[PDB]
Amino acid sequence: MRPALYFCGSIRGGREDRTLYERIVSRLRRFGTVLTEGDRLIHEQDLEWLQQADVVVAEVTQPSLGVGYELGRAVAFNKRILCLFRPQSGRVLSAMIRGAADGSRFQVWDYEEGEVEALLDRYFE
Amino acid sequence: PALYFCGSIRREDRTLYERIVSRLRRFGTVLTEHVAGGDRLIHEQDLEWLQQADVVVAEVTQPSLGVGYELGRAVAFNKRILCLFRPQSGRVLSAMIRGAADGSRFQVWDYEEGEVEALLDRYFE
Ligand SMILES: O=C(O)c1ccc2c(c1)CN(Cc1csc(N3C[C@@H]4C[C@@H](CN(c5ccccc5)C4)C3)n1)CC2
Ligand SMILES: O=C(O)c1ccc2c(c1)CN(Cc1csc(N3C[C@@H]4C[C@@H](CN(c5ccccc5)C4)C3)n1)CC2
Ligand SMILES: [Cl-]
Repeated sequence: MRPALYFCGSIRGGREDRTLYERIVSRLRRFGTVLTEGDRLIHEQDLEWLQQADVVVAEVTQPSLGVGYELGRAVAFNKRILCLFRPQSGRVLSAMIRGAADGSRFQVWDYEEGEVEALLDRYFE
Repeated sequence: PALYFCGSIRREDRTLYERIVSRLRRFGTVLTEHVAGGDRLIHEQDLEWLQQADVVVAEVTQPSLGVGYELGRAVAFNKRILCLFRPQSGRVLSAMIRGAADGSRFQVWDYEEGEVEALLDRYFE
């Protein structure tokens, strides 16, 4: 059985954010199966993918109620979670996400655009 | 009835949060106005307020990982939730929040700034 990996990022992410999302998702395929590969239907199916994940990887650089909501549901589902944040964006990460980290099943890793594949190789090995 | 309020930590939204809290005081104790690193302290205090609440009121106009996270945790705790969104902002509310609504235990209400007080009366009576 392959590990089930759930990726989440903002639907409002820009061109830079979306290039990094594709780079994270491409690298995730090496370590397991990426589950993703009206509004009520999106909510229900997203929660079903999330419930079936072994690991949740969230890119939390861009503020998002949807990503935050997925992280809150993921914690209550007892999921192992890795949050990836780019301090080069000029933003400060929400105290709720940074404060949810416990250094083990909820980690928040700051990163520079260039090292994302190397940080993902390290986390998943 | 113990009431929990949340809004984005990131002007016109900040004065609205004060009016919302003042109006909620008329219906019950607002837990969120009464009082490991700093982020973890904010997370833990916020979760203590959230677990003690009977009703969760969230201002969801500004995209926020923190507000979304609180809403995710609130749903999992089976809390009664009211989300307030201002369509005048020009934003499209996240599908995760709009899709979480069931018209009963979780409701999302579009409102106009001047009429927020009336909407809270209609909900709490
Ligand atoms: O920001 C919001 O308010 C929001 C609202 C709804 C959802 C999310 C975020 C994220 N959820 C998890 C998820 C799965 S794949 C993924 N990304 C991130 C970006 C780009 C691309 C496709 N995404 C997507 C996929 C399906 C439905 C909607 C958006 C959005 C890859 N994110 C899905 C539902
Ligand atoms: O958007 C974020 O990433 C974010 C990060 C952290 C928290 C929130 C949001 C919201 N939580 C709920 C809460 C309680 S009183 C409240 N509001 C909303 C605004 C203005 C004012 C003071 N707030 C506040 C109060 C205590 C601690 C921190 C911020 C923030 C009144 N919101 C608290 C923690
Ligand atoms: Cl946690």
